Amino acid sequence: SVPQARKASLARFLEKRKERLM
Amino acid sequence: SAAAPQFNEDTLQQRLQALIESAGENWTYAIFWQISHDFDSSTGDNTVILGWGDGYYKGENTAEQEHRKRVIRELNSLISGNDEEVTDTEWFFLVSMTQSFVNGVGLPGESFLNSRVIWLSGSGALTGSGCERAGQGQIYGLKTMVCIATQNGVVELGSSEVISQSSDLMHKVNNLFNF
Repeated sequence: SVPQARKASLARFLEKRKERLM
Repeated sequence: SAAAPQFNEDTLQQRLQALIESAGENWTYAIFWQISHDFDSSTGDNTVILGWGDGYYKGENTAEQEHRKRVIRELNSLISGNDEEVTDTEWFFLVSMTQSFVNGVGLPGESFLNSRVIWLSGSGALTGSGCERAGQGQIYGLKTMVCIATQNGVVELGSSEVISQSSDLMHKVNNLFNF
């Protein structure tokens, strides 16, 4: 479902940001 | 929201990453708009809607910046579930996740309905197009925006660089998103 696909891509988006510190 | 298990599916983000990382030109992001169906409460209606499937963001005021960081923290808290700039292309990518397109409508709906490739190269092309998604992307620094219809949806590509339609990139998208 579209809200799930959103939550998944968003989680991955955040992680990639959280990963530049890390 | 609050507010706004197959092969081809387990393999989607990998294929998006592969498209971007294995490409001749420098692309900023790739989005896959997926086919979904809405059913109307009044009638029997199978309407095709293009929703957010998945994406891969590669990349390359202060008032605006802290608005953006708030949202990211709010989203962070909701999703799970030390601070630097949120760029325009990142923001556009992010906000794209809430967007949808009725079949035939907007750059992706346009692309899917007509099984078409829409290639907008250069700022003039984007703004001159008169489609608001193209105008939005141009506002946020994209100089090139592409929609390629595939069997399950539309692959959107964008870049802050000007890129002419490559025949090689067409083949890439076909290999990765068909079948």
